Amino acid sequence: SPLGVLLKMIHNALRFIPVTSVVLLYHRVHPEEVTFHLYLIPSDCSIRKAIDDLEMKFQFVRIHKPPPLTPLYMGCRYTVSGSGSGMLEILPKELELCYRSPGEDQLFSEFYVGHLGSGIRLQVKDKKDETLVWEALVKPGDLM
Amino acid sequence: SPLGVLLKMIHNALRFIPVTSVVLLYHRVHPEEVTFHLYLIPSDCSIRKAIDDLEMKFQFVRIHKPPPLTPLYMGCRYTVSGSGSGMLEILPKELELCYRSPGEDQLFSEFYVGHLGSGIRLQVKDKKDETLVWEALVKPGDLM
Amino acid sequence: DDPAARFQVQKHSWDGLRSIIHGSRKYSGLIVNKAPHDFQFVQKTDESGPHSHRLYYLGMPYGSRENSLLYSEIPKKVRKEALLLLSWKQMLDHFQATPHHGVYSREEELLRERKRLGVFGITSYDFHSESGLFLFQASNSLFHCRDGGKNGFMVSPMKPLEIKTQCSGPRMDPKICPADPAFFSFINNSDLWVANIETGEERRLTFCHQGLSNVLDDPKSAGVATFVIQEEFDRFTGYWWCPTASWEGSEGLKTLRILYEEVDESEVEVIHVPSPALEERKTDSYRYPRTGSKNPKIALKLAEFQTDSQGKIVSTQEKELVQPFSSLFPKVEYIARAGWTRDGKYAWAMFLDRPQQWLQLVLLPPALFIPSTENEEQRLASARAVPRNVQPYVVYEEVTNVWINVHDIFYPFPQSEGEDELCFLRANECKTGFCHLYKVTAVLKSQGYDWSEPFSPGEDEFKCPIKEEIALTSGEWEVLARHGSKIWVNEETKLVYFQGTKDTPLEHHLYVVSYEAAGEIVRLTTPGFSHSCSMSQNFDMFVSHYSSVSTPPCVHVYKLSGPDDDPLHKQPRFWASMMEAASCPPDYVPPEIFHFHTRSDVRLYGMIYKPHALQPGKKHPTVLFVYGGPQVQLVNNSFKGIKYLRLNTLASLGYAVVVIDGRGSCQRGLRFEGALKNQMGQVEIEDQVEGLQFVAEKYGFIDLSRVAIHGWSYGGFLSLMGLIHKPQVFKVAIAGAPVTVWMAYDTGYTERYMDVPENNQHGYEAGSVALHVEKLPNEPNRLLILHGFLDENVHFFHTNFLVSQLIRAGKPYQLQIYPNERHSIRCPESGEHYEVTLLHFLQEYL
Amino acid sequence: DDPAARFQVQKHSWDGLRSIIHGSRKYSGLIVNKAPHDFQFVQKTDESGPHSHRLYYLGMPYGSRENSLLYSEIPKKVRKEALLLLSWKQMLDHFQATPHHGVYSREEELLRERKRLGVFGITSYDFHSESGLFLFQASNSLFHCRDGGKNGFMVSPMKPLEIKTQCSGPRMDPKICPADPAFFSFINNSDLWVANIETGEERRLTFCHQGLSNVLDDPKSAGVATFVIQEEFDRFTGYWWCPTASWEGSEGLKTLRILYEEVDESEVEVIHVPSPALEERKTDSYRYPRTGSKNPKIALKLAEFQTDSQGKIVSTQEKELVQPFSSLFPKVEYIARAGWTRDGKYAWAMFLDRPQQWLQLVLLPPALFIPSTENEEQRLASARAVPRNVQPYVVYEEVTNVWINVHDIFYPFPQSEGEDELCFLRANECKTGFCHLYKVTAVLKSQGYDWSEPFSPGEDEFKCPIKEEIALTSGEWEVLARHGSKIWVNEETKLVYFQGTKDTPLEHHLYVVSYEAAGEIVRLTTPGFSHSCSMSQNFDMFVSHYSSVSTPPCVHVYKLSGPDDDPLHKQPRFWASMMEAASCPPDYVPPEIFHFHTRSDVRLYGMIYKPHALQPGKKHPTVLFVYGGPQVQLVNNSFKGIKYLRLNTLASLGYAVVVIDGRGSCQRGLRFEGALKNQMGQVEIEDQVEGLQFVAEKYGFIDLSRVAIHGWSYGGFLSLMGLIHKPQVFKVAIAGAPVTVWMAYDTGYTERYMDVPENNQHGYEAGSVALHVEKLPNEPNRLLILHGFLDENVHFFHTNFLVSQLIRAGKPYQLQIYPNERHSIRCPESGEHYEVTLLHFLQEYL
Repeated sequence: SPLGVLLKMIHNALRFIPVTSVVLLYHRVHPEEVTFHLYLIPSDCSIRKAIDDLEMKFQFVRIHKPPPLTPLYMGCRYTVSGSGSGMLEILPKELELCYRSPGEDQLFSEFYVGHLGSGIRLQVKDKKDETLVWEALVKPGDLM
Repeated sequence: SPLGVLLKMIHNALRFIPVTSVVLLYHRVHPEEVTFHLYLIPSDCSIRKAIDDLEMKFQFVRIHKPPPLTPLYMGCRYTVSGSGSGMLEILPKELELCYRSPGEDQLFSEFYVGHLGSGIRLQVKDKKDETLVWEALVKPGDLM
Repeated sequence: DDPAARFQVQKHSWDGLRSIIHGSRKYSGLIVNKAPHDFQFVQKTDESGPHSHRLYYLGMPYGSRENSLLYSEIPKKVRKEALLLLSWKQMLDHFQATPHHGVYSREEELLRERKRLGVFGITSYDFHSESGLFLFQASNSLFHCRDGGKNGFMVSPMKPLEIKTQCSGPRMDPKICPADPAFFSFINNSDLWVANIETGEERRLTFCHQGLSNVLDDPKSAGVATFVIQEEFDRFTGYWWCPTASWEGSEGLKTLRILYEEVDESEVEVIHVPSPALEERKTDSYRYPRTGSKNPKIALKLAEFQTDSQGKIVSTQEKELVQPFSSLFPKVEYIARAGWTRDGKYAWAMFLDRPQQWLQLVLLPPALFIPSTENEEQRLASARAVPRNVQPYVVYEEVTNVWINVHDIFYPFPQSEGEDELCFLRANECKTGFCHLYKVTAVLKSQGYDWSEPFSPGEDEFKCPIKEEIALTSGEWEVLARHGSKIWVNEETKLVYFQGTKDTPLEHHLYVVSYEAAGEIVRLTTPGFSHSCSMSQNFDMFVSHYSSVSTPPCVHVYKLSGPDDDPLHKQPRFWASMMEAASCPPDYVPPEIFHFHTRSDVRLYGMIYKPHALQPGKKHPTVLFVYGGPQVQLVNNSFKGIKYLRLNTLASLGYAVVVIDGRGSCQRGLRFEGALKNQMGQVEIEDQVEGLQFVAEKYGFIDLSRVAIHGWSYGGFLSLMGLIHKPQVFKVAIAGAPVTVWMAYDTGYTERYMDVPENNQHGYEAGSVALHVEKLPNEPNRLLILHGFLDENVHFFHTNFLVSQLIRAGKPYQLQIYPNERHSIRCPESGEHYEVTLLHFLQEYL
Repeated sequence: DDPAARFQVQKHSWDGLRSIIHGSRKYSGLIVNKAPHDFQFVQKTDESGPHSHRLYYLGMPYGSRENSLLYSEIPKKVRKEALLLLSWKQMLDHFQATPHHGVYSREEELLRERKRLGVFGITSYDFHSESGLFLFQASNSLFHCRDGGKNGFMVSPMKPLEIKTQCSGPRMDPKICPADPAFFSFINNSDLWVANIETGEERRLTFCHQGLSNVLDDPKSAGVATFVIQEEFDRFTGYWWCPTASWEGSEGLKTLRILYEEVDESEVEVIHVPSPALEERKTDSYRYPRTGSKNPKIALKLAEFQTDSQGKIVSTQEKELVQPFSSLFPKVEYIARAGWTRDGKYAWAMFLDRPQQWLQLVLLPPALFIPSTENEEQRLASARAVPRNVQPYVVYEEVTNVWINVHDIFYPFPQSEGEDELCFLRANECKTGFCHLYKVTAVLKSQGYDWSEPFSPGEDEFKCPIKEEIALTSGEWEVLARHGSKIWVNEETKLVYFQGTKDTPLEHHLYVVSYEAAGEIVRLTTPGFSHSCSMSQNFDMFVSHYSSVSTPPCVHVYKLSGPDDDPLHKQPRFWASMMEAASCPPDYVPPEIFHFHTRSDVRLYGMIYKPHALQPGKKHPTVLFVYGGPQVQLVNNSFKGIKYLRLNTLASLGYAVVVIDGRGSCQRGLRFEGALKNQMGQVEIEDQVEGLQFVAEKYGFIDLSRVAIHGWSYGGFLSLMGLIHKPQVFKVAIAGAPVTVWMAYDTGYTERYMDVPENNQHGYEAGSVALHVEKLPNEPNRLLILHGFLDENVHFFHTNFLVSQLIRAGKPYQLQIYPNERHSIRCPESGEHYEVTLLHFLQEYL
């Protein structure tokens, strides 16, 4: 027994949910029906151009989106909600930060909207206390 | 999962527990000193005559033995206190009322006081709640 | 709403609460009695003595603690209008039936956990009529005695003779051979042995247990009922003596067969559970079949042997079926029950499949079993030797859409009249929806089989067609089959005595009917009570241990009497009484039975304990005690004091105690029981909630704002489901021993009321409460989890995984462990702590 | 007294308490940094470039999460009066060293549990200066790289070369051979392997393990540190490379010895502990020796092998001592430490006694180890072949009446002057009561032994007489030896750099002294801080990772600089800074250190966290956080913000937090530590109560009626001892992971602080808190037991047995389980629940 202390919570996990906010909301518009992807994967910045040019090569178009107010963590699970979630088709409503390599492909969340109208409000809360961590809505004036 | 009702509480306490105090109080006037044997055995009626015959041919005497009002619950050891314990010798204190067949000598408490004088107090109580199970003082009047 | 009209429970100290539980204990000891049971009538056949019979039974006199074999003397003539209370004479002379402080073997304490035998002493005995042999197990060693066969009866008690052995270990499950009472048999080290009382000669018969290492490395047992069979199909023996003696005739020898179940539990998942000896910190391995995992590989086998007039087991022989069991009988997962026809012609067995919607009774004639040897040419040799005609007859085949409850009623008649075409009795719940007796006559039409080549059976391969299936009972009630009830078939008068719920669902009454025609169903018991009965083998007189919701249990001895030409209308007249009705304690108020109708307009029954010193106007905190699961009926007209005194203690502190049997609870038929099929955990709470709102409307002392839901096994699982899916009504939830993840629970239960996880993914995710932990309250002190640490039925993992998912979801709880108690809190000190913790938790946080 | 003059803590909701813990966590992501460690200085050897050295170290840069190998470039000159912050250049190119969600092997998780190393990534690395080889264990398999050996210093990050294997399982404990950097070695499946990086050639060397079954049946391991050694003697390796190469002289073959530890764990008791996979519901066997039980039977052994010029394992050879180890060295229960002399001549080993009072250092020359074969004639053959002169030399023999703390400082010198009489440095606490360095010269005079016959050595049979024992330091302070501190011996300038507490026990400072003459002790670190230091191998510059109670930890690089004629007065001048002090929280108050005297006038130190927003006059509730046990000092002049942030959270809610270094703690010498000898629990709590009395008198906000005592591991044990023996002062007691029965704990700790069960009987019953459960309070809500279920160190049994005895004594409690956490709460979710449970429990019941 040499001091089996609790050691608090290191939570060595910050400043990366901003740079995985920018990969969120991948939209594909060949007809006016639009489909969407979401990605949340930590610990590096060389993942960003690989996944960005990946969805560029696989025909998903960019938009700048709000970073989280406080960055999230890995080893833990988060929920995806909002006006477009539930009403329009979100099959992975559960997301989770877990590290995968810069080169390799990722878990997504497929989200169809169809004729989106003028806006789709979306949310990523945490599954711990459902604090409103992340906020957005997409704009057809920024669609391709 | 066939419903353990779990009422339990089967102490099954015997009305023999008053006359287990009667086995209690064996003393021997062989030397100048006087000493005692203490027995508390339920779950057989023959233990009375068995330990009676055994300890009178082992040269001991029977005393008054006031009975506990409560037939005592089985499965719990009972402690020994009083003016006797702590001044003059008592070799074990606590008594667990456990069964043995009447043909065997049981666990007993051995109690040496030397000269007797005005008497000295022995008490049997519970360790579970510290309520009075038994209480008396020895006689200088029930001797040879 | 009104704090001047909301009853406040007096906040007692912890020592105060102990003082209350002890005052319950003192009165409680008198209330509990451990009523006499396992009755055995023997006639006296004297016609000049005083006593007509001798009734033998188990009981504790109360002079001592452990229950022992006793007897009463039933006279030829009672003085009328003056009740005879029987003397309880002792067979044995006050010896210890169990060792000091209740130490057993680990397999004995496990068997007493499966049978739920809380009482100490001679728990079960075996009896042989003609020899008058009483073979029982006392203090981990077999004993025997004899009383009135070729010898005479007694008036003094004797010494129970011990059976000397060279075997090291306990000798479990002893049975006298009915064909030869000088021979008996037992299980030792999960292998079948056989002995002889007077000569002392013992003899092993099976060799499946090498005894080499741990049970992870020695997986074959023989004559042993496994876990899932012991704990969900209520079968505890796995071997059955042949009741008759056949003569193969070498020169004078006599065969004696035994049917047994060989079990090869190698491919079944092993789990470690902590041992009772906490100091050692070691576990015990347990071959525990998880839901979805594969069951033990079962098989039936004949262990025969041959003996002589001198009384020695000369020959012996293992036999096994001509094809392997799994191939000769596909879709057979569990052997529910087995035995023999009384003439000895066939060995019967109830098989049952993995969905548990397909049960079939089969007869296996002994010639179907060839000898067993590793030599494949001897095997082919006796495959040639078995006759072409002989055949297993799948006699009966129950198929259902809900689930098959194992009904152990099966009375094969002698079939020597009309020498084919077996006629038997059989309880059948799947046909009409309710467990009803039938007389069924099948036709044993053998087509001729070459047993040397291996064939694949078809779907109705050995299935004999039915000649006729006359229905002896019908209605909206059931014939009691499970939980060790039985029928009694007098073949001389041609009557079948059964138990049933025909008068009302809340009461078990003894009925009789003829199996020639369903003329009328004659009740042999007084209404307003519920009865557990037991007949003489001469069918002239019975015992009934009966009770009501108000009166404690009494045990009265009745005598069937009337003109012999009309046996169906024989009047049961009270002859004598054995154990008269005990004293209800002065603080004990018997509870009130009610009923109500749901929104589906089905009638649910319920109990309520009213708050003692009730004040009109005052609203009270309500403890919804709950089990709500199958094979258990909480609400019935029967004494709720010896097993539910805690509910009265709550009432005596001022808590309303409500008890509801919603849909799923048994003795109300299959369609009622089947409302939980593939949604178990989901519908019960609506029935419980509706029961609260009805009792709230009916009686005016139910405070909806302060509702506690307390449960222990499935009840604890429901209490947690209550707090999840009905949070606004249930204030707190004392969940004891809860089943938190269904995927972890064993096959026999779960695979029957839901099914395999590949089939019911939505039902498992919606029913496993530990996967729904996010909906538990954010408020603290609303959830108390109780669990026995050494549990083998609802393993500690369930509470552990719940606490795990509570941690991950960030939700508070409270928790109490009972480190030495398996599934029921057995030790009275630990039970007292459980009760003072329950009272304290309600006192403070409800 | 005055209920209007006592502070009532604001009762927050559960979600509120989570909001508070999360707001603490919002900057604990800032305050934890995992400051760099395991520094290796290498010169640039340029004399014209810009950078003088390259410092290699481990670190998490917070551009990434897992810690990684890094380096800094230390320049030749710096613009003075303007500080240089060293960049954290990443040595490797951003790969990850943990699998997904932290999944490791069970042996890796056990070893990390042992060192309590909570951070992820590359745990620790091994380095070889000359080749510039970095061999480390990252992710799935071993890796290596090089930087500036015969090759050059890279500027970009490189790729880590993987070490391929045909072996299965993890490759634990890897080390480079110093004599040949191409060769390395590791443990796999508890046997010693060796490989070569460039060719890939592997070779097993030991065959004490077979992998036939579980560890209950495969009991012999080799080259691995056992449980009690890992968790009480802080040795994590059981093999030591020979640092020099000898030449067998067959043709050209270079021999390479390895000293390893054979371990026969057959007789040591086995305990089952639940696996991390709760779903599987199985346990793991653990060879865990209780007090009085048999420890593993140990032995030292030489594993040699011979290689060609091209680097192929030509020959291999197991070797063993000429007589058995147990017979040559009686009373030797544990090998605390071992290694080799620098020249390679002798292999040294520190033995230790069963009672840990008879430590003795011994040298074992490699010729004492014959080859090991079953052929007893080859064995006798080489017993004659061993020379008469070679002999184990018991060089040093520490004997005490209290206990020997294992001091790993032992620096033998080259003995090139007068080639007998080994001169070494040795830390010796038992002599003066305090750990001080000494230079000791023992004369190695061999008497000559016949190793053919087996004899029993006497009491001090190999004990060499001491030539001289100059004491290089003396005083009432001690030299750090335990907890991975070390000395650095510059033999060129004849100085020895050590760490010590010469100023004060609250700080660790780097001191230097000459071993030529015990002269003047020069402090190199600034006072008013506490320092963890690490020198260059060239002794020209060091790092100090330092902190204070007020300032967070920084990591500064100092440079010894001055006239070389007097190197002892070389002034450490601040050269560059690596890591600066981080931003303290906005709502962090530094705690105040104090001291006081006992009634025996023994000086105890203590901490206090004052209540935030204190209003003078009011009395606040006080949480006495406690550890109190040996080998741990809670109070020192170091940053308490990272490990004791919850204490600040308590303060921020309004609780006074008191921390007292009771007697028996470390850093303060043997006489101080030894007041708990055979009386664990009986003196520490009295000192804690005394501290509370002192802080209550000094500061005016300590409510004595509202005192909580919270502790973990050993500390909880004291919290329960507090509630038993001082019940009127401690209102509540939050006992986390308590050691409730000493008789169940392991040998290494207990057999030292107390004695063997037969020896100190009253000490075990007085100290085993679970046997004094009757004195726990009758009141509820005064005792909260926390325990990690999967614990390997303080097993769940301890809490289980406590709860058992609480049940038997009828005493209430509360309990919280952490089903996934082993001994330290490691998962952040479980730690957040632990803290909100602690705040809630204090809020409601304190």
